Amino acid sequence: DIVMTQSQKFMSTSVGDRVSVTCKASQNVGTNVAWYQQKPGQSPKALIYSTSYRYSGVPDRFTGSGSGTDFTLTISNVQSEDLAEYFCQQYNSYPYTFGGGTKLEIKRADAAPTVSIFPPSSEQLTSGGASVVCFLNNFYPKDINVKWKIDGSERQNGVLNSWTDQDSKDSTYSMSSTLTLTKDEYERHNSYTCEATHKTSTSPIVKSFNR
Amino acid sequence: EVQLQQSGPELVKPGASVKISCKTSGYTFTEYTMYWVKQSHGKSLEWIGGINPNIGDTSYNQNFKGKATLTVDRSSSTAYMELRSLTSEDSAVYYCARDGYPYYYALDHWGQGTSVTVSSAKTTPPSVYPLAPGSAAQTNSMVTLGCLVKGYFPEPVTVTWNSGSLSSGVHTFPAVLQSDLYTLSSSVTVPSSTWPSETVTCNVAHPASSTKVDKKIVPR
Amino acid sequence: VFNATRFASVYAWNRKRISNCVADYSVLYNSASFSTFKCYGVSPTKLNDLCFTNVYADSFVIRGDEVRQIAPGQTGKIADYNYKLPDDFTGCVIAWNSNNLDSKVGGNYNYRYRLFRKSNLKPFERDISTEIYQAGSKPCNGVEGFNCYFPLQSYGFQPTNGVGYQPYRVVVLSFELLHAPATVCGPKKSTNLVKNKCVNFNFNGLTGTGVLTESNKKFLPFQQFGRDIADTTDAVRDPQTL
Amino acid sequence: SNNLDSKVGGNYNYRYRLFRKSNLKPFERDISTEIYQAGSKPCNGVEG
Repeated sequence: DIVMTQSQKFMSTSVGDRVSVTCKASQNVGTNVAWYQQKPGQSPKALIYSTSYRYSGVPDRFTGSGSGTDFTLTISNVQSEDLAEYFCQQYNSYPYTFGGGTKLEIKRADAAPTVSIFPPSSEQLTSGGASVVCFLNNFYPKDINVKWKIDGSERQNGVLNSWTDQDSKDSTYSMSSTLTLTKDEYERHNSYTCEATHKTSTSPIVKSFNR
Repeated sequence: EVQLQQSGPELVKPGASVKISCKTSGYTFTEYTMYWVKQSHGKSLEWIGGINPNIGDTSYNQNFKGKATLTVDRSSSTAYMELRSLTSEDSAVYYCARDGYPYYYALDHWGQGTSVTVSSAKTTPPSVYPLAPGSAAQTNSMVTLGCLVKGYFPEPVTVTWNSGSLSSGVHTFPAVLQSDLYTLSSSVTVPSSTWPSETVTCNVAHPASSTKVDKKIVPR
Repeated sequence: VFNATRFASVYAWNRKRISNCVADYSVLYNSASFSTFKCYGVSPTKLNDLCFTNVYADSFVIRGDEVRQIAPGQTGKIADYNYKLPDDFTGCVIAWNSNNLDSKVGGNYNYRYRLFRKSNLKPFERDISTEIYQAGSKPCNGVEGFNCYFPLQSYGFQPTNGVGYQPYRVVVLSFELLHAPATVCGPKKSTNLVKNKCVNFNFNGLTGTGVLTESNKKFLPFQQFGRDIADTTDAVRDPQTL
Repeated sequence: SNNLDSKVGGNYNYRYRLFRKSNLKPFERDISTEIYQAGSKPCNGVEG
């Protein structure tokens, strides 16, 4: 079937700026393509059909051009309601092949994360297992790499992560790292550190604790 | 007013079958074609098939041929999608649509979405666990706290700090899976002028088990 | 039209123009070989008293349930897509039962109908297209598929069918009253010829009263009657006997 | 008098004549509910 490729997946434009969302097709789709808008959690709504016409209730700033291979959904004056998930569809041959999706973001200044490690409490010590967490709050941009080192040895099993969406007040990210292990494996070593690198510094941000 | 209302979220075991409805009102149900889609978490969208109410012609995707069938009830204007042989890969939301060709459109006009999850676990109440900052003055400017949950089902829980009064920097991270049971954490920023002089607690509640548990953050 | 060998389809409804002749409708009203007979605006037997310019007869075969759709101010698959009628129809409708004539074991495939059309027809419109009917936003490209169907469909005219589903040879008799002269009229009557008696006269284009006798006057082959010095009639040529 | 003589399901009480064997005279009441004949076959008190 048709492979609708979107590149890239992330884009960052501030308010009052021009943004262009593009997606390609594999075969000759013709003219009949579409574009949609999906708020986080809500249902997707339709924006542009047949790459030249809007819908009933959508703003007039959502314009589209292109035919054959390249299609572009250009927005002139973006707003806070423009932050959504945008997809592209085809209507040429069954089955219908949706696109990949592109999420919009707000541009911000560069800020280093404020890392914080929390050792397991005494209620964890009498439960059956242990888990040490490493919070990372208020950083920009989204790219980051956390690395749990156990006395100088990088641990890979049981290292789970959970990123967040962008905060609607300061446009900063947050993420957490959960390292799960058993009792005697926690008291087998003596130190634990939460290495996290970023583009805001050459050397990574170091934090650790003992025992 | 044209309105599409779907069903509620269904918890289902693997291997079973469900029926997802999409009631229709505000337009002529017979002429317009109804589609069905599927959106997995974090990945791209995918199309399943479409059914025509006046005739009954169907054309499913080739990856969903032995997965979903479609039936239309013209006596109540309600369509149905019946999923078969469910596995852990069907943790997705499912929407209903509506074609728009006799109005000079290419419209789909998506509905609400039914969150259908798959698991083999009984509903287990959560167990909160505090986080040690720890003792004092780490750091000297702003100290962060937190409270974990571990082993609960299903989503969601309502994590409120100080019974819903402290909201200056609450970061409830989304839930992940480590042992076929959800877990998450929360991160707050309390200034040094109130901690550890005043009591800052973490209130996690579960609507699926009706259990209210609170744990006070103790400096250790 | 009423006794045609092989009728046409509904979407291919035939029309036969009739004019410049006499039309005896009284034999139809007293034929007793019709399931229904309905005339709008005028009585069926009074048609022999009126004159018209042009008269057409739209013929086709339909199922029994579709018979009510054949009228002004109706709706249906035939009233919209195959043969639509106006709101001011004042012709006539005659129904013959064809369950023993045009029915076929296993359905009659010679007759079809546009079960699907992009939109509605006009009064006395015909659409013999074979374009694949599109219902969805996808293109049919001349072939069928999702929301793409061949619009014309065969009929199930069968001995197994019921009264509402057996075929019915329908004939809608259209009429026209234009500024052009009247060309079709009903049949006129007559009687025997009396003489030597005071009687009234109603000839082809002349009336009056008087006594009528033979004469020795020499009319021309094209002369009908004569007048005297005072422009008063005094003679007449019998139309049925020279 | 749409508020008085009307009726939701249709008023059967107020009726009219549809057929007749001849023309009515001035100020001539007629209440014959006989089945009107139009063809040659007798009616004998039934439509058909």
